[PDB]
Amino acid sequence: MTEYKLVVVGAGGVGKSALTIQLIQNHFVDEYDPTIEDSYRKQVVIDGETCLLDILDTAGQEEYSAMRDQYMRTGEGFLCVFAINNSKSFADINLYREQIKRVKDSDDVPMVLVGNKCDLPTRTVDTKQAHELAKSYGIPFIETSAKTRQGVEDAFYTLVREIRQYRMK
Amino acid sequence: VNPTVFFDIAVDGEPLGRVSFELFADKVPKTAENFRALSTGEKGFGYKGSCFHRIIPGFMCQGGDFTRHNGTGGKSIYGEKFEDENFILKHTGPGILSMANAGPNTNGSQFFICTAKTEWLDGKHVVFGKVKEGMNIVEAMERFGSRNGKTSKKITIADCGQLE
Ligand SMILES: CCn1c(-c2cc(N3CCN(C)CC3)cnc2[C@H](C)OC)c2c3cc(ccc31)-c1csc(n1)C[C@H](NC(=O)[C@H]1C[C@@H]1C)C(=O)N1CCC[C@H](N1)C(=O)OCC(C)(C)C2
Ligand SMILES: Nc1nc2c(ncn2[C@@H]2O[C@H](COP(=O)(O)OP(=O)(O)NP(=O)(O)O)[C@@H](O)[C@H]2O)c(=O)[nH]1
Ligand SMILES: [Mg+2]
Repeated sequence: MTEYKLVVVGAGGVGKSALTIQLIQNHFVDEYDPTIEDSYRKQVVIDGETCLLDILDTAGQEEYSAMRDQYMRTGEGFLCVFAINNSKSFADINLYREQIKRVKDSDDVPMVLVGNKCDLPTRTVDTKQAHELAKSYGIPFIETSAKTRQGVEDAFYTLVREIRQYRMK
Repeated sequence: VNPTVFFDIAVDGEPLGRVSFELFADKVPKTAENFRALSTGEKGFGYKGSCFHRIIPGFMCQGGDFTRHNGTGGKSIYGEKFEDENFILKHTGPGILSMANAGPNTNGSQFFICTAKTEWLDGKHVVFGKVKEGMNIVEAMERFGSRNGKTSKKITIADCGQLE
């Protein structure tokens, strides 16, 4: 069984852990439990083949931005998450992408842009703006809700497909 | 005169020992008083029976969530949260007692005890006390922590109160 190393990154409070826990445990709770660093495992059938996902849920806490290099070296693909009601979190995305590009010394890193909390009516980030950013990076963009599960499997499975393609190069 | 409180710490229900703290009521009276009252339980709720849910060897032991017991809860005697009183005192080394928070003006009941100097927390967490006796008990609690803070045994406040 092929084992994919996924890493979930993005600013504090955008829903990185809620997305991961929805995928792994099929569960959502509204409580705030800010992350130090957590790791999960899940096997899934993607495009008719069983995959094993190793998922690293990272801290958004802004004070430790210089502590990310080790996990960026280790990870194969990255879920870059912002929240659609937090414009600062969308601006932070480019900062994360530049950091991953530097550490891996590459422009071709498997990556998916995720706009989370789409269940909420108070949108401040235009969907077209995010699509355009993802197009400029050459990566997929998926809108998700960890609360309703919209797009959750699509985001993680899409990232697996991006890595699958990368591995065949 | 600054008040003194104690925790009797247990590991999986077995006594480990007593840690005592001086609370700096002269510099942070509102924050000191919250911790003092939660230690006696005199408002009908408080630290007794709660656990240290996050212990990271080399840095700190964190606890104080007596409402959800999962590291997400806690409340002050003033309401769920209260404001940062001041940042006069610094995280100068092992033994410092300081409030956990989720950003500016979000103090509740969660707190941490430093096991090293944590200077980058200065100006972001309110320091309000320090270990007086039993720092080696706090050092002993680090034996049950881990890199991400998950504990390997249940570390509890079996009893707490104020010393005369
Ligand atoms: C990069 C990895 N990382 C690290 C980190 C940092 C270093 N450095 C090495 C070089 N030096 C100079 C700088 C630091 C080394 N190794 C690691 C760890 C061991 O690598 C896994 C930390 C950390 C903190 C958070 C997220 C990721 C984090 C975080 C996420 S929420 C938070 N902090 C603040 C936390 N709020 C809460 O709980 C809210 C829910 C309640 C109400 C809070 O009030 N307190 C009290 C103070 C301590 C803090 N918890 C905490 O646990 O700090 C852990 C610590 C290890 C001290 C710092
Ligand atoms: N309405 C709504 N709330 C969400 C969604 N995802 C997360 N939340 C809420 O947003 C808050 C933060 O979620 P969390 O997953 O902890 O964010 P995080 O990115 O892991 N934060 P950190 O970087 O500190 O670990 C919680 O209150 C959570 O319930 C979502 O899709 N919709
Ligand atoms: Mg998280």
